[PDB]
Amino acid sequence: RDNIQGITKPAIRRLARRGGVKRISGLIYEETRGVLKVFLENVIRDAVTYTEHAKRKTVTAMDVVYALKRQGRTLYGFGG
Amino acid sequence: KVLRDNIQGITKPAIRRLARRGGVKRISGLIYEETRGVLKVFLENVIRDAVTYTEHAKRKTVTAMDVVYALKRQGRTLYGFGG
Amino acid sequence: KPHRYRPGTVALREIRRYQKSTELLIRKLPFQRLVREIAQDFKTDLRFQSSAVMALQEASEAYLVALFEDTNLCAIHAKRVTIMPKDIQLARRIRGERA
Amino acid sequence: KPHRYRPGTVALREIRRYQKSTELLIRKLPFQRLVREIAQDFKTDLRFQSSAVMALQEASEAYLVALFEDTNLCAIHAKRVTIMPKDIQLARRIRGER
Amino acid sequence: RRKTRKESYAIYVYKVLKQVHPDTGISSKAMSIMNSFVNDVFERIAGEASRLAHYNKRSTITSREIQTAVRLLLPGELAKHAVSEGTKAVTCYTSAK
Amino acid sequence: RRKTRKESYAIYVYKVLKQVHPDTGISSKAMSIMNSFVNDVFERIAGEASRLAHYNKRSTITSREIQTAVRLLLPGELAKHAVSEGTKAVTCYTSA
Amino acid sequence: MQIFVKTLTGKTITLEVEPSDTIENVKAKIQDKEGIPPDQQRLIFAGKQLEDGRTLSDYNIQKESTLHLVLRLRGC
Amino acid sequence: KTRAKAKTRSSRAGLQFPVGRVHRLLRKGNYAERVGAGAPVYLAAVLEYLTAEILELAGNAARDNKKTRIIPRHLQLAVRNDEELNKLLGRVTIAQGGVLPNIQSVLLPKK
Amino acid sequence: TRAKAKTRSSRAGLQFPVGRVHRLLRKGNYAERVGAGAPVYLAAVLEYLTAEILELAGNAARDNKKTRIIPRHLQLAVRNDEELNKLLGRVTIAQGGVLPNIQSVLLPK
DNA sequence: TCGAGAATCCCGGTGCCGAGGCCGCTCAATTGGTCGTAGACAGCTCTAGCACCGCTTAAACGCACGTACGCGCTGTCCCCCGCGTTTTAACCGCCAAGGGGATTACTCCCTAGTCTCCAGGCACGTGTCAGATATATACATCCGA
DNA sequence: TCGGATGTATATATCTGACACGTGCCTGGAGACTAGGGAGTAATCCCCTTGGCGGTTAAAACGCGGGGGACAGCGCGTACGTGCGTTTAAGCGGTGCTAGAGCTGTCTACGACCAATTGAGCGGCCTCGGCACCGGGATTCTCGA
Repeated sequence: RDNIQGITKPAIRRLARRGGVKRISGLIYEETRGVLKVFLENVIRDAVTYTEHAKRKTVTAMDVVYALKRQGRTLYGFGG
Repeated sequence: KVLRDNIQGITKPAIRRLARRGGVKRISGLIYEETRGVLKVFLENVIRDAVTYTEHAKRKTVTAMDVVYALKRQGRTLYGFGG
Repeated sequence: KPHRYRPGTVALREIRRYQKSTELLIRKLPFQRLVREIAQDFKTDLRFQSSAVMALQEASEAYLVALFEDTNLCAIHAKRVTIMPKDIQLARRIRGERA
Repeated sequence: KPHRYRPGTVALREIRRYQKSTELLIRKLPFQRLVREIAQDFKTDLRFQSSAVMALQEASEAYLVALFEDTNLCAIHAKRVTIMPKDIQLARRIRGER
Repeated sequence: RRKTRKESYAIYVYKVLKQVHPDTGISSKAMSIMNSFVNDVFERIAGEASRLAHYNKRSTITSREIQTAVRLLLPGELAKHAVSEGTKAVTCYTSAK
Repeated sequence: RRKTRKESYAIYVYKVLKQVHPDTGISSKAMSIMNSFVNDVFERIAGEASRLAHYNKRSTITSREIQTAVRLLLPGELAKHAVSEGTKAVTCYTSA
Repeated sequence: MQIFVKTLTGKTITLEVEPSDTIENVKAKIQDKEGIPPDQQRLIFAGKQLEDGRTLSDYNIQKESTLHLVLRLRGC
Repeated sequence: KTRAKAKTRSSRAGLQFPVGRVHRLLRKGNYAERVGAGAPVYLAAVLEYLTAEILELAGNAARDNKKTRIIPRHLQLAVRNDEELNKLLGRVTIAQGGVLPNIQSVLLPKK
Repeated sequence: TRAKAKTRSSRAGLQFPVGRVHRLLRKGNYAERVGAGAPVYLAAVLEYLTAEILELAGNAARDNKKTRIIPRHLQLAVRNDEELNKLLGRVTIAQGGVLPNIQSVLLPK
């Protein structure tokens, strides 16, 4: 299950272009994939811990907001 | 008594010693003024918070607890002076 | 002769076009699959609400955009125009994220 | 004829010596005068406890040392050995300050 | 069909909007964002006031704690205007009865 | 004319130190640092547990809240060892 | 010295001031001449808001300069 | 023994935000043992002022773009273009916002 | 008649005061009611953390052939361990100092 | 310097769904009254923060000289960029099945509150040794020839 | 490539100020009992998540020519490091003084608590206008000459 490869190169190019980059080297993609993997790992671990404490089986939208707020990355507009 | 022109008390060798502890090797001739500005801004913020903390309690002497609380408010907490 | 643009024009056109709009940039289904695969390691047989996946996507895209902006600044400081992995590493080191 | 070291040796000696010790570097009385002068603008006729001044000095010194470390990294990144004000500006911009 | 009641600041935000801009609407996402903003600010101010009251070994939260928390949290011009508005509102409430 | 009583954590820290290293002393400023550290960690854990209890529409904090707050705050290995210590202590206290 | 103020009602009011005048003084003047209480009116000059704690001289209002008057509901 | 007609606490203070709801939330939020009779008024006034400022800026931005409704893009544009409001919401991401349209000067084409 | 008193800390087999922790939890305005098991858990966790840090600092002190612990030893113990450094990433210790590292580029040829 | 193509924006007609407003009703904010204690005010006592004066000596300052590095310029080589053609899977619409989230009622037991008793932790006083200084010496390291 | 000169680590004596420990005691923690509501448990409803099938079309993957950017090498001169003689003010050690922080009493005004009740706010329905979409033409750019 190598689903990390689903983040195609043109998507990363679009993200960089919105960021304001004009020229991109050929080795940025692996670094970007690693960074995204680490970030998702941390956030999802916190959300799953909240869900486990709540004694449920489906993670809701609220505990994702709580996990994001814990790391000082508050999010607006999703029922906070 | 009113004080004036005390920012220059931070001499060039003192900044050089701080940089040497920081691991630097060669220093350009324009670093000192920029460092003087940065330190002034930092102290201005911290003292601003501390004076408000002191004023809420109807006191007239700034205490170390006020400084500790002001530092903690900005996410740079300090150990070794109580609280 | 076929009409070609000099290398660089389409890049600026894309910059303007993509920082004018406010849509998402990653396809939904691959991201959902990645989220499920990552979350599988922590607890088996889980379920997700769609809004949770949407929130995760929004947060991830915002983080990546900010990181790329900082990387571009780092690249420009060194008298270059192309971003490189060392710029990302330096930005993450200064930000205090990487140990 | 007098014995002279090449430019660079004493810098490393100072680096080692000041990374081995822990005492403060900025003198006391100038710092106290600076603190009083800065605080004068918020409320006149104020008095200070000595421990407050000591804590302020400790925090300021730690902040300056960390900033200089980051500045050295920025200067090294661009194939250079001498630090320059633009390095400080870039470090402060990246850190998230205005 | 039984449905639980949920509370929100929607109607008050709409009242303020119709007070400031006579001819302008608002969408649902903007309303959610404003609700989150109001809740976040409320939580921050209340927490700071509680901490400040605890520091001075007192057991009551009054308008003075709110004033000092506002002065501690907001930047300059916002703090000045907010302090003025709060003092005016408190005086108006006290005078009337 | 005696002063008021100031609480502290010095006695228990000294006992733990004598338990780990039987022949090592400690100076005053290190004790102050340790006191501040203990107080700060206590405050963090208690606040996290309070917020966690508030989220779930509950009106009491039990050992489960403390365990989950410890899991959230501390990194991996420290979290595992602290969880083991806490559950062992609670079981021993209940048994007697 | 004379400033034109374009009001929201389509009427322009002429105010006699000095370059060193303060905003509380001009607010007293508009109180005297129209009676609209001071907290209700804001002035816009060159796209910049006029604040009470400053001097007309800081905002650089000169001869035949015009201002825009705006009104916001602020009951009691 | 004729109870007088009710008057909401928000009406006495000339406000719009509900004083009673704020008072109940302060009482039940585990902030302090007892709550004074002046704090909710101050809190409501401050919240009303901040909301009014944000809405004013967002409405100006929306009218600039020949539209009669406010969408999150207008809120983002209003917030990010004011230094004090930007400093207040430093670590907050707002959904469907986007980014401010800037391009580094050196990247621009030569001549 | 009555029986002699035995402290709850003795029952749990700890070195930290359970009763003081319970009182601080009750008076700290954290919740309406406080359970009877939370103080034991909190005391155990705090004791574990204190023991770990003290062991590392004592080892550092014994390295420098000294009998007492000074704040520099605490700084060295904290900064040389990964998880402890992560836990205290935004804390400055008075009289601490720094770690002796020099970038490889600056070294003489 | 000038001119032929592409990409973008302004304008007009049209259709759809969600934003604004209207009823009905149930729960929470008001009004009125009582009672207990939290804190505001006034007085007293003792500490530590401010001011000063003199002397010593370490640190800051100014100056001369030499050299190593920051920077501009030139050349090479190769690796991203723009464009065309083929492949593929994302998205949209529809249809089924059922697990798990969300209420509701009932009952046992866990914690708050009160009283009585006593011992553990804190402030105070005292001794003595761990270590910070001073002195002398052996060794590691740097720059020239 | 060796060898002289300088700075640092090693070993010994010594005397002080902080650390470790013994007492008195008094306030906070422990033992015993009640009562009352918070939470666990069993039962019911139905909503939203998971799964599958077909098409269709836009987006991704592959390949190719080439121009512009990354990087190495070199010359120059200027700013910065090192050392020396001179001048300045920080640091230590006392001496006086008084403003102000901290504690103790007391006494009242303010906030918690409870019963009746009524109007503010929330959920369901619907209806039409503001915005999205498609087609067309004017405009503004780029890149060859």
